[PDB]
Amino acid sequence: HWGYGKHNGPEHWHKDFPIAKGERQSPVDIDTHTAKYDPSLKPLSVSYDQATSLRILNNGHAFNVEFDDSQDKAVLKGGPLDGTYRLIQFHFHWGSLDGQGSEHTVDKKKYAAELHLVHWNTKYGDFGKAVQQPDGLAVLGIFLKVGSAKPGLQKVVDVLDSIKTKGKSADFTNFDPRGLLPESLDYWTYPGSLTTPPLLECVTWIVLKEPISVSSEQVLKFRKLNFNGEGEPEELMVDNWRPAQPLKNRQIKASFK
Repeated sequence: HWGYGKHNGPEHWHKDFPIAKGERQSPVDIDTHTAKYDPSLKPLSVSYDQATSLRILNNGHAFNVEFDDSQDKAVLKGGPLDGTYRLIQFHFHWGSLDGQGSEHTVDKKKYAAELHLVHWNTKYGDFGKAVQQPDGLAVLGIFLKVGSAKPGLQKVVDVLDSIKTKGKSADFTNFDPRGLLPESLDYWTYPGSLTTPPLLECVTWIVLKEPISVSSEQVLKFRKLNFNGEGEPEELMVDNWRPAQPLKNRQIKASFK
């Protein structure tokens, strides 16, 4: 099955998921000189005060922080979006070294990691229905650079030792995702896809301009996770990013001048 190695990584995914070669794949390189300012775009509304995290999971690719999405508790609206999108999970992509790890790039610059906050359009009732629609998901993408520690990340880092290997989960209640956001909500937006199989072309991407800072020690803990299951040969969970895909017939729009 799919992964990030030489024999199962991104260049192979098209054989089981032919949309990998589709017209609206993600991630992409954001060329800052050609993204146009769109004064028609709104400020993004991120309303995470009532978010209810439940659990953290090592799914063998990354780890997922899961939320209760059975009510409008943690929602994204505004920006480029019509209607209301409910938070279901967040996860990260990261590198073996600080010079790689992000999925999106900015003028070909790779960040050390990228955080994806995944939200589904409430008009489709559930996540599984949403991913079948071109406007089903909104993903907030946030770059990570290595510098100062991010205090709001430490609770996640703390728990990783308990979910080392594929299939392990742990209770992860009362975690506040607001502590993962940068100061500014300036963004770029474009239509794309999930960045892991099944690569469905159901996402409005909202990529924040301002990265967050995390410490080297925080990142290093991500790189101690394992892609393998318990008692199998150790293969460090690093370099779990898909490279940039062709932009094709798309425009990237900027919320800011």
